[PDB]
Amino acid sequence: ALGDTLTITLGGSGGTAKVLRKINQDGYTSEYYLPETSSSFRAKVRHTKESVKPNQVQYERHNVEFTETVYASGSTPEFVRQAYVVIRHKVGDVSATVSDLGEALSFYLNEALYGKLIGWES
Amino acid sequence: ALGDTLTITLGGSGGTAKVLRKINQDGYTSEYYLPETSSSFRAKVRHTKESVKPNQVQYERHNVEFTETVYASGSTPEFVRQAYVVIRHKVGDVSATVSDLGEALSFYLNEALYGKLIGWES
Amino acid sequence: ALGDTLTITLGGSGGTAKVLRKINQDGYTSEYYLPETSSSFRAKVRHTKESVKPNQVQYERHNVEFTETVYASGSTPEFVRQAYVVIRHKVGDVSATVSDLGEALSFYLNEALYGKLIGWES
Amino acid sequence: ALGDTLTITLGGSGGTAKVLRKINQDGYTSEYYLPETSSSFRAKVRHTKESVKPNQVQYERHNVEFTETVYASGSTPEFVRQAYVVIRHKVGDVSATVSDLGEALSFYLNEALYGKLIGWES
Amino acid sequence: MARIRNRSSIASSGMSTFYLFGTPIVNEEIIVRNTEWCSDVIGNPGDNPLDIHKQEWTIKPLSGQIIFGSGTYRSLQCPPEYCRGASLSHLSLPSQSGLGTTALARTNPSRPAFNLPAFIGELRDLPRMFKIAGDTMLRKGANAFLSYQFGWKPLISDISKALDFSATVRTRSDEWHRLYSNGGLKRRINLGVDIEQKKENDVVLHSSNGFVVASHTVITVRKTWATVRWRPDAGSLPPITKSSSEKHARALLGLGVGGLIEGAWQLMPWSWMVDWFGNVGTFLQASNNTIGASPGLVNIMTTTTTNHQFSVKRDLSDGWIKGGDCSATVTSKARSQSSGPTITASIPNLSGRQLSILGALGIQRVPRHLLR
Ligand SMILES: [Ca+2]
Ligand SMILES: [Ca+2]
Repeated sequence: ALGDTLTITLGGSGGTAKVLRKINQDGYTSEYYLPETSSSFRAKVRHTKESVKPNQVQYERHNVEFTETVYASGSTPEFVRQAYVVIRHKVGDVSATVSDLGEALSFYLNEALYGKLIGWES
Repeated sequence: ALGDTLTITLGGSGGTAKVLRKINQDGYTSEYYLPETSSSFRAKVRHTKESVKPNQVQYERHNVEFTETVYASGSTPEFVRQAYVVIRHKVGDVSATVSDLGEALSFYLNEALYGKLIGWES
Repeated sequence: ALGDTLTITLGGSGGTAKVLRKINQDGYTSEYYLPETSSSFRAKVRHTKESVKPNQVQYERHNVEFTETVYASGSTPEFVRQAYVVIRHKVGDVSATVSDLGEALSFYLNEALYGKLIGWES
Repeated sequence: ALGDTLTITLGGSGGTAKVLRKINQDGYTSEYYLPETSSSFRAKVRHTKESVKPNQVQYERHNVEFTETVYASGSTPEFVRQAYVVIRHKVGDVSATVSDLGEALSFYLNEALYGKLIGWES
Repeated sequence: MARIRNRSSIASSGMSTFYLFGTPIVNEEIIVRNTEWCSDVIGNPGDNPLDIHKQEWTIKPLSGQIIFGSGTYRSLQCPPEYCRGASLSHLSLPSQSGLGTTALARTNPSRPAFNLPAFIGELRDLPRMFKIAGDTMLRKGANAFLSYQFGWKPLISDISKALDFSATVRTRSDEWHRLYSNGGLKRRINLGVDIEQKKENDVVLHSSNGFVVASHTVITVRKTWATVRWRPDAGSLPPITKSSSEKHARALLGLGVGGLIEGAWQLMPWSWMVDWFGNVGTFLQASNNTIGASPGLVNIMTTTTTNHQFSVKRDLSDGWIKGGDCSATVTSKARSQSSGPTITASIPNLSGRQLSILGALGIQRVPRHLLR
């Protein structure tokens, strides 16, 4: 699963296509990396389940992160750009409506909404 | 290794095939997972050595484990099912005879035996 | 120099021939090695010059050495058979005379006389 | 890797060619030797670094020498004639200019200048 | 040079005789001929392909005898004649494809590196800072820079930290230069194991002095792995200056403030420090805390073995015939070479504590114009 490389098209559909390489794997976690002359691309996948409690609900959290960092130039130091998403639900929940909610969240976010969001427009 | 997917055919060779997917691998330890609407299927394989004793023969161990969980419904709480095998034999002894043992056992067990065995018979 | 390969013919003319080759050289010394199932061969060549003293003639010594080791088998432990000859003469003397003396030594020693020396008679 | 033999032409390009033979090789050092009736010829080549002085840029030093030993005859004891050259420059210098220096020294030395030098004329 | 070599060993031999009229009419001989032949290349320092074909036997000889009128026949301690052919081969297995590309892709050691601090740009300028500060303080006493909470002790602390950083970078450079040797960095991967078993029936084991039939079973095993060596590209290495001046500088610093007040300070090795700091600064800024690398050739080794074991079937043999169990083994090995498209990788040089030594050196709180 997850192949030996993770494809990413920065800029949405129709953008420049990069291909990160599988570089590490442990305990349901895996990570992809690729070096570039002025920057680098980082992508990791993690899973986790919380411990059992006497009288509570057992939940599971997924996480996916993309990270992008550019090397220093002149006096300007290095800086990194990243964005990650998580999903949380009970152990035995129905998968399909969870997928529906995920589709909702993905569809809501678009380039226009990102532009509005970065402008601190609450 | 043997692959990334394992087939479980409930009811023997009757049918009802299930295909788990590889999720992890840590030091000769492998486990596969598959979620379902009302159940979860998980398998595990392990190999190991006993503690070294100054003047006793060393022993091989193989473990193959099947488990199943049924999600709580109505007032019925969580509960599990599983069935697993263990094989033990010395280091370096003839593999084919050890294969014949164990597979003799596997041939012995069949539906009628489980029907009798579950009835606390001995 | 002496060539990369050294040939030894056990049994003299018309005998069994073995071949050696360079392995290392240092300090005017060179030696060779050959492996064999039940034994092995060593060839060494060395040169040396005696230390300088105020008032007496200085000398210089040349040495060559053959030896074979028979790997221990069963009760019989390891053992060796070796033979070496050395030539000592002053720094400035004529070469032809030393060569003649060496040729005399070589011609004197033959198979029957080797047997007689193994006979212990002086 | 100069070759198994080295040629010494006494008296410049005139003639009287002597051929030296390789003897010893160790630690970036080489030396050649040839005996004769009344004299012996020998050459040596060496390479090394200096001992660093804590405010000093590293150098490398190159030298080669010729030696001539004349055996004692009559009442006159033995003596020796030698003549050698050395070159010194920093580590990692341009080889072109360092080499260029040295051919000037070779061109300067000749019959007449050697005649002057042997006369204690500064 | 490529050579082909053939070699053999005797596995077993035995005797079988037939009597008639009280005479040994036929007393033919039987031989088992352990065989192997190899190919290899010598005289070239570079790694070369090689392969091996190898076979052995293991036989338990027959026994017994039978008697007739004035004649008999016997095969006591006689290995079966079936071994005279000894032709065996490995079982078919799934084919591998593109192993070299996958090995090259998975094996790449490039990974992100520690971020370069800002003062690395000013790294080249440290020596004159210290020299000018010490000179001005000596000329006008210690009262200088009391407005900045600065003095002799902070200066010595900062220079000591700089020497520590210099030695650490020196040792790391020494290690990199050692690594360039001995073929570079080597890595290994595993490419799976294939196991297969089959059954065979009705193998005739002997065709004289009666007949013998035996069962047959076969086992097949295959392994596959690959290795590559990653070596730094020539010229990308860091400076490799040796260092004994730092020992002297540390010795001077031990004299204390009183010593430096005396003529001791004029003994500092300013020129070496300037040269090496400039070299290391220009190198670090040239690269990004990384050394480049390129891959050598990619090799794959695939050993294959099989076992051929038999059990005597007694239902098609003369009653006097006893035993005859035997087994055989066939092994092959191979070494082959491949190469792929050009690739370059980056490996971190120094991390964390290496670069954090002098990130807060105290002299930075003085304005530059006083020094500059
Ligand atoms: Ca002349
Ligand atoms: Ca020139």
